[PDB]
Amino acid sequence: AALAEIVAQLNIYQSQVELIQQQMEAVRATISELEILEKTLSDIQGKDGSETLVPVGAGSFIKAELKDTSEVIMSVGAGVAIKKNFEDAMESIKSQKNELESTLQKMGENLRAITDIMMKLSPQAEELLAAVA
Amino acid sequence: AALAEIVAQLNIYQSQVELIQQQMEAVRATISELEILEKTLSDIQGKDGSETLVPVGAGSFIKAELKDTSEVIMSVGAGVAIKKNFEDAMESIKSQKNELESTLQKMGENLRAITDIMMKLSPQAEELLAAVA
Amino acid sequence: NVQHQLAQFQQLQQQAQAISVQKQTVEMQINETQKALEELSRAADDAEVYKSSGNILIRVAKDELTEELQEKLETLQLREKTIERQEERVMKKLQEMQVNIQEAMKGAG
Amino acid sequence: QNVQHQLAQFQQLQQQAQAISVQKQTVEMQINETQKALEELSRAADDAEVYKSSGNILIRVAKDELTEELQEKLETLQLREKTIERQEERVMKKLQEMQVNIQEAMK
Amino acid sequence: NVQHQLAQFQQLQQQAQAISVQKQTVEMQINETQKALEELSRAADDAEVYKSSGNILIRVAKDELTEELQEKLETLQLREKTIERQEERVMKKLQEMQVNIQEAMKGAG
Amino acid sequence: QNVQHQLAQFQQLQQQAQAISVQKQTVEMQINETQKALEELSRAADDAEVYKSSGNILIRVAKDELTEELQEKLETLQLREKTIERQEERVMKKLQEMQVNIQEAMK
Repeated sequence: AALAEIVAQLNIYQSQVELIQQQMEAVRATISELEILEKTLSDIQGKDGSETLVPVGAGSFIKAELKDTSEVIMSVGAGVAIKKNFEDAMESIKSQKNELESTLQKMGENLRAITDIMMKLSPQAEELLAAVA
Repeated sequence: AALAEIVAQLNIYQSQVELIQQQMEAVRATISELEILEKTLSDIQGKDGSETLVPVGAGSFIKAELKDTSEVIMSVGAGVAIKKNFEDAMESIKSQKNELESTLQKMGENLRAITDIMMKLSPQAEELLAAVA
Repeated sequence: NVQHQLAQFQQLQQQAQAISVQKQTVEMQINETQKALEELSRAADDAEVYKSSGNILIRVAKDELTEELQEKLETLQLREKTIERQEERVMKKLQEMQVNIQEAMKGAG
Repeated sequence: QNVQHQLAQFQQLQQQAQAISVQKQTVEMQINETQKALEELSRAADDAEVYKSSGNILIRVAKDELTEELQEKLETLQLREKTIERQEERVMKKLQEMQVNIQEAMK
Repeated sequence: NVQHQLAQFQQLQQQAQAISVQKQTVEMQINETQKALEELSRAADDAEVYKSSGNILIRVAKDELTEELQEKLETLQLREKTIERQEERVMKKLQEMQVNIQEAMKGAG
Repeated sequence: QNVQHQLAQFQQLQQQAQAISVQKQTVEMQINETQKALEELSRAADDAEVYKSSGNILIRVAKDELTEELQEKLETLQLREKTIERQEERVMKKLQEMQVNIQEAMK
């Protein structure tokens, strides 16, 4: 009788577990991009004048010469970008990664609780099912 | 009786219509990228020495100076790339777009036939249903 | 008609919901403007700053850029306050109209 | 043409009508972004440092050259918006015409 | 055992399927190599050509690059022929083993 | 710990075992690509024109500098592969241990 009540809510939880798993990926995705960004800025230090090839689409690349490699124009929100030196730039990137990591730590907990309570509701839905049949 | 035979095949067709609709998008996607590529190569002609900003991730850009803008290194398959001048490059791009367009023309037909035959099977599945009930 | 008042009461509940959304949106734009102004103030007075407008990016004097964001920030804050004030009126008009129904129902007598 | 195929065309037309409505929203968006860029440019000095977007890169260009390019782009987009609206009206007309040819075929 | 021959016959049917896949794969690599060699021959003798190997791109003499692809092309074609030859043997061994079952079934008598 | 939670850990471990198997395939792939690049480089002349990949751009670098970087990368990846295999064995051990603690709890 009260079986459907459980077999039903274990969904609003299974529909929330998968949502958080998704949001955690986006965050991991962002962290990845920031890591690649860190590698590129590191890789160009001391390379003023070095040639570079820029991918412009469908496997095609054009030539350019790196310029003022110790500087990088960074977006800070609301349509604004600021030119920053290498150390400052790497510092902002690490701060953002840390923040996102921290956000990932927190999302992990939320997912735990949910998975936990689901564990205590299943033993009940299984014994109610044994009753109806 | 023979209703399920129809209500069943209209799926292998509905499962093939959506597949082609998908493949047609990929093709449109490729065409789009080739169009953006054409714009960039056009936009840089005559700009040797002009500064450019290259997106390197998460809203960040670095500086470079365009070099030998009338040339572009293009991928031709099997791990090989060839440096080509502007006219040759634009010529290959148009050829590929044409080919993909042509491929799009063909995919369109295939989708038509399928949608057409589905139209002749439904009038039957509807009258068989009226019989069973 | 009592059913005409239920509808008006319900249309007003949706407005309250709409206004609630505008408020969340304005708050977000305020946070983003604040975040950008914070970055700009930590940069040196001669830092090179840029403004993106559509498909273009243009270098602009930092002092003009700061003033521009300050004005947007201040206009958004005033907007937020105007919204909350409209919010309260709606809630009052709501709790009100509810009463006018909670009794017009005991129709006559 | 039987009512079944008549109805199929009507829904096909509705499909067109929606795809056109999507192009309409996009061009409007593109027009507004272009006018904004033109506005910001008008304020800057002639020697301003500006870059235009071109796919995977931004290219530095003089303010006057960019102003002319954006003006042409704006004009092409406004003509595009005009074309889209005329097509939208054509489809709406065909929709109402097809619904009438369907109501009179049902009785 | 007749059921041991059915299994062997079935295991051989899967092999035929596997080999069929290897053949489609080799054909694809042949088309791609051919397409690249065609591009290289239309380019001038002093065209600058490059080879990608993993995450690196390196400029290489066009005549060495052409020879390298030619060798890969020729080795793949020989492979394709070897595959088709294995294919025929399998099909024959198949039509065969089928016969050995199509009669071992009428067991004794 | 009841068999229900015991089984939950076992499946959790299987999850780990599969994620580790995916890292293992990736590092192997990365090792092979690095060794290929090293091979091609060994053939080129010291003044060869070579570019290394760094996210959204390729950077031109001298052959000797790139050879040392790829050698270090290869060594870090091979150590990574060694670490992954040791972890894989640890999880396999824990899996068999958990299955035994489950079979003996069922009777």
